[PDB]
This record gives sequence, structure tokens and C-alpha cells, in this order.
Amino acid sequence: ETLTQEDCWTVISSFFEETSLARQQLFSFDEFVQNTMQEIVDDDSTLTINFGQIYLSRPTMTEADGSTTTMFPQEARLRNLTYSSPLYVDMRKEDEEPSKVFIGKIPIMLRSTFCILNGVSDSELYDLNECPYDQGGYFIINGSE
Amino acid sequence: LMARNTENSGQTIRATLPYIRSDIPIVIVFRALGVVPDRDILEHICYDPNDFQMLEMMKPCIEEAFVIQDKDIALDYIGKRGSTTGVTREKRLRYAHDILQKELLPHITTMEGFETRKAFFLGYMIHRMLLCALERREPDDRDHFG
Amino acid sequence: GIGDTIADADTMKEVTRTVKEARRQVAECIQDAQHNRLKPEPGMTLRESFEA
Amino acid sequence: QIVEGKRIPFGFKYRTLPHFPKDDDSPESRGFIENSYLRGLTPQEFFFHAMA
Amino acid sequence: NFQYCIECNNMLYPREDKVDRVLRLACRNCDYSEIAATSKVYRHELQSSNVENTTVSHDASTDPTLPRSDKECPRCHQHEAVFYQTHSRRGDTMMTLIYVCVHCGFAFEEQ
Amino acid sequence: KNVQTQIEHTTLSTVTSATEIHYDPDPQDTVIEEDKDFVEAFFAIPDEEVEE
Amino acid sequence: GSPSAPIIEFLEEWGLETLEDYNPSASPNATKVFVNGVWLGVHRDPAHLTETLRSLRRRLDISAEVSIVRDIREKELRLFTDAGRICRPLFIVDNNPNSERRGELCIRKEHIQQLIEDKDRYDIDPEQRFGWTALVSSGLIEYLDAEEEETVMIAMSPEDLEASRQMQAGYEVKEELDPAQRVKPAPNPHVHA
Repeated sequence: ETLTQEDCWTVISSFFEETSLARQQLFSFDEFVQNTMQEIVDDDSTLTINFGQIYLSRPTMTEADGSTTTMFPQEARLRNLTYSSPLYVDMRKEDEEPSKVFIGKIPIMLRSTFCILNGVSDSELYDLNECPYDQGGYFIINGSE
Repeated sequence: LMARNTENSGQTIRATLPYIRSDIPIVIVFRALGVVPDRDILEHICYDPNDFQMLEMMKPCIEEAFVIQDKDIALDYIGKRGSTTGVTREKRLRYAHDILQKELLPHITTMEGFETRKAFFLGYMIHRMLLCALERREPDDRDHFG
Repeated sequence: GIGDTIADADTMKEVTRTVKEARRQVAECIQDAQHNRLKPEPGMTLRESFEA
Repeated sequence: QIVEGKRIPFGFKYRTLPHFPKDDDSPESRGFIENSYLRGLTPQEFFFHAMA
Repeated sequence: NFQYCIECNNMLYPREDKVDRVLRLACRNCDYSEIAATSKVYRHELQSSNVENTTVSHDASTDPTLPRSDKECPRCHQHEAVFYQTHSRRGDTMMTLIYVCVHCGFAFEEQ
Repeated sequence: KNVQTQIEHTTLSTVTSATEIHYDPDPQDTVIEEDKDFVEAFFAIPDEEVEE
Repeated sequence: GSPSAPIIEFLEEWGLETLEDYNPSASPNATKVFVNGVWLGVHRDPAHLTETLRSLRRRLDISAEVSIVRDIREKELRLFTDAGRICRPLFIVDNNPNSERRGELCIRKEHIQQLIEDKDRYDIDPEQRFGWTALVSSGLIEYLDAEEEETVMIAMSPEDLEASRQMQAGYEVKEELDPAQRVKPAPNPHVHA
């Protein structure tokens, strides 16, 4: 019972085991998402047409003479592709059921709660042409970080 | 606050209350919430004893409301948005109430029946001011950050 | 090299002596100017003529 | 070390930093190192130096 | 002292009693009129303090961030006592450094 | 010092505490609030023109 | 950021803490209470009110991002929570006194060895190798806001804390044994704990 300095590090190493660097960035976006945003659309969901909750959808791509295949960055990027996913808000006009209509697209931030990676093990990051050191924090809109 | 022109007058304090329009002495706004009668208004600012010094400064402040003088006029002296409109009273009154529920200290509460809450804050605000002109503390530090 | 930066061991004892021996010179100021026995002047003020 | 003609300024509150009492008008805290770039500088000091 | 007055609590204006020749306060709202309390009326004051007892460090003992003395708590009794000064903008408000015990609160001054 | 204190603003700088307003009917009214009063009475006693 | 609702639940409800009017003459003072600058409340003995809040952050019953303030010179007890605060994980002391005489350190070697049991991980479940993610759930390290500092008194190195504890009863300093090093400010100006 006294406590030595070499111990303090053995504590603050734990902090970087879980919290990691850039943790909040990166987290101030991991919460958007769902999140506080489904209530902000309800502050003005009126029109002499009502806005509902919004289905969460993973980042995909749709193109002519092609099909609906999700994105797999960074195998994207170079296709100068913007890395977003579609928003779908239930609209109310009355036929009991809503409408699930698409409302523009929102650019996702790499390595998030709702990203294409999140819980992916190191050995599996390579397969995808990624780098276990990347710590997210950025967007790849129009092909560039 | 003002305190210049040794000729005009006795160091009198005002307010702005965004986003329109000019300067509006303090008593005018207490009288626009639910506290028109004097004395009670000072209770929200200072607390006797008292300590007249900190209060005294009110003299010039109240004088600005020597015409208010109730609830009608108060809301009246608020016709200046703006882009040329109104006509005139009734309408003006409505705008005043709207302001008190969105503009006048927009946080706290934006409901309807909560004008007695925003009545103290102003007293609290101006409580601070008095502490500085009388030289009782020091102007907060914008350095923070903190 | 560093050696050119490391003052004599003996003669370094006498360094640390004349530094900690100037604490006592503040002690006789931090507490002696709490008994209003400065004093100050000129240029002012009293808190400043202490800092000085 | 200095700053605008006055040893390390106070604020926040009535203190140089949160590793000190209040009204600590002593060098052992307010910008003032005792060691050189050899030992050399102590945390509670290192910062004072960087901000000067 | 210049106060308000019953009925319609409001400001009180000064008013001499010529004929009689005495003090007498009143208001511009109603009519109420009470006698004076002292010859004094208004004071200037260029500034010479404004704390006296600055009531009342009643929150110093719980101020983990404050210094403390050692025995000698005039009156009451016990050891340990927190202190502190004032220093407000300008001065030179010397340093009437005061104190307060932890098991009481007697603003025991000192030279 | 003859000159040191022979070219200064001066004016009402010694009062700075200050100006008080008392209402006193008869030319022989006072109170206090302290001592004085006596001096005033002595000045009136010399009735050298009081009426004027 | 954390919801500004469930926060007043632990305030209006406890205690007593009364809103509405309560001003003419009595109360104040009687200190007040802001929250996100929203001064709804008067509250009396801040004493009980604070210690019991701070222990809500040590169990995590409330978001750990909440600051607390006790301006014993301007009254008031500001309580922020809106997003944009900055933190800084520290160690604490918790001095009642009660256990272990007076102080002192709030972690035990025990704790640490336990931490290392998770570096060797993974190898379990949740559970969950309590590696920091719990070192706050156990009231060991408090995150401090920038405005929370004002009311606090941190230490630099454990050595300084140990020396202060020894003085509280008179204990040699031993300054004639140290060798070329960062000459600290010895011993310790006042500051009992």
C-alpha cells in the first residue's frame, strides 16, 4: 500500500485499449444517428402530410445498367463515389399504412456505430483493402477524404 | 447601462430584447410579465438590507417607467420590427406576447404559462451588473475556453 | 556535448543553496506584507509594488 | 517566466492552477522554475514555461 | 430611510413640511405620507470599501480549494482555520486577510 | 516639494467621500451623526450679521 | 451531451428543492441552483445535495459527462450537461473521514493487478474485462470539466500526497538524500487534504 508511478501507466494503457484515439469524432457522429434527429423532424412535421420515424439503412449504391450492391470502401473512393446511405421517412397522407418514401442521401462517417465495418476483426480488415491502423474520423465524399 | 454625460442624467440602465428593435428600460419588461407594482420589482434584483447603493442606481431606471405604467402601454411601446406593418394596438399586443414566448430568454421554457420564471433571471442578470459598477467584483473572463 | 552543460558537482551544491536561500527572502515578503508593513510607492500601486 | 509584465497570471479563480491553494503568491508555483534543461523541469512548471 | 409604503407599495419621494418644519416622505402613486426617520437624505461616496463583513464565508469550510491555519481560533474553540483575502479590481485594498474555523465560523480578524 | 505640489489638478479630490444632503429647516437645525454641531452654534452666536 | 430531463428528476424530487416563487425576504439566502443555466429552484443545505449527486457519477446512475459547481462566494450551484464540455480523467481521494484513518489513495494495488487480468484477454464475456469502461462505474476516476476545476484541488504526484499525509502528524522530510532531479516545491503550503 503506497502506489508507484510505473503503475499509473498500467492504468492509462487501459484507457487506450477501449477508448482508443479519435474516439470522439467518431462518436459525436455515432449519435446522430439514430438519434436526436428523428425528433427534430417532428418539430415541423406539419402541412395543410406528416413525418414519421425514419428507417435506418446501410450505405448502398444504385446505378443504370447495374444493380443494388452495397458499398465496400475503400474499394470505392477511387470510383470517386460519395459514401452515403439513403434516408427513408414514413410519410402520412389516409390509408392506415405509412409510405416508406426516400428523402435524399446522407454521407456516412467511416468506422461508426452504423458503418460497414465497426465490429470487424483485424484479420478481416485486410481482405477489404483497409488498414487496422485507420481510426476513422473522416468522410469520403466525391472520392476524397 | 450607460454612465456618461455628467449632464444627462443620473446613470440609467436599459435593455434590447432581440431581435427588435431599440433600447427598452428595465422596469418596462417586469411590468410586462406580471409584476407591475414597484418595490416587488426590486426584490428580484437586490435584497434589502440593503444596501441602497446597489439599489439607488435604480432611481434613474424606474424613472424610465414613470409612464408605463400598467400592462397596456408596456406592450404598446413595442411596435418596431420590422418592415412597415401593424395597425395597430391589438396586433402589437399579440406580437409582444409572442416575443415573451420565444425571444425573451428563449431557454427555460417556451410554453405559455411560465412568465413568472423569466421574472427573476432579469433580476439575476442585473444583479451581476450592479456588482461591477459599484466595484464589488470583477468582469467575467472571456478567456475560457473553460 | 552535454558535459559542457553540467556544472561542477561541488559548485552546484552552492547553486541550489543561493536559490533556496532566496525563498527565505520571499517568506519575509509573502507574510510581512500581510501585516501592512511594505510599503509601496511610487508609480503604485501597493499590490503592484509588492509584485515588484 | 513572465507574461504581459506580470508573473504567471491567476484565473481560473484565485489561483494559478489546480495544484495550488489560493492566494499562493509564491514562486514555488507562479511561473518560476528552480531547475535547468538538465534535470530538468517539473510538470507544475513545464506548462508555465510553454505559455510564456 | 427612503422606503415604499403600505397600500400600493411604491417609491417614496421627499417632501418638506414648511409650515410645521419637519421631514416627511411620500409617493407619487397614491397619497400616503409617513414621517421621516433621519435628517439624512442622499449620499455620494467616492468609494472606500463595500464589504465590511462580506457575510460571511459561511461556505469556506467546505471549500476544499482554500488554505488553513493551525490552532488559535479566537473564541469558540478548536484547531484548523481557513483564511483568504479580497482583492477587487483596483485598490489598494491592502489585505485584511480574514479567517474562519471549521467547527464554527467566527470571522476572527487580526492586525 | 514646493513646486511638486504647486502644479497639480487638486480641485475636490480630498473629499472623495463625500457629499451628503440633509434637510434642515430653521437656520439652526442639525443632528448627527457624530459631534460637530457645536462649531456651527459658535459661528451663529457671533451674530455679526446673521439677519443680513 | 446527455438528456436534460432525467436530471431534474434527481433534483426537484430530491430534495426537497422548491420551485415556483419563494422569494420575498426569506429564501434567499438560502442559495440557488441553475442547470444548463436554467435557474428553476432555490434549495437550502447544498451540503447533502452535492455529495449525493457526485456519488451518482461514481456509480454511473447518471451520465458521467455532468459537471457540478459550488460557488461559495457568489452562492449558486451551476450544473452543466450540454454537449461541448471538455473532460480530463483524474484520480480521487474521497475524504469523510471514515475508513483508513483520514485518507488517502482511492485505488489499491489490488485494483491494478486486477486490471492486468484483462490485458491477457480477451477470454470471457460481458461481464466484460472491466478495463476503464468500469473504472468509472466504481467511483475511482472522475472526469472533470473545465469549470469544475475551479472548485477542486488536484495533486501532481502521489509522492506529494504521501508527504502531506506524514506531515499531518509530523514526519521527517529527508531532503539530504535526493540526487539530481526535478526539485519539487517542498513541503506543502497549508492544504490539509
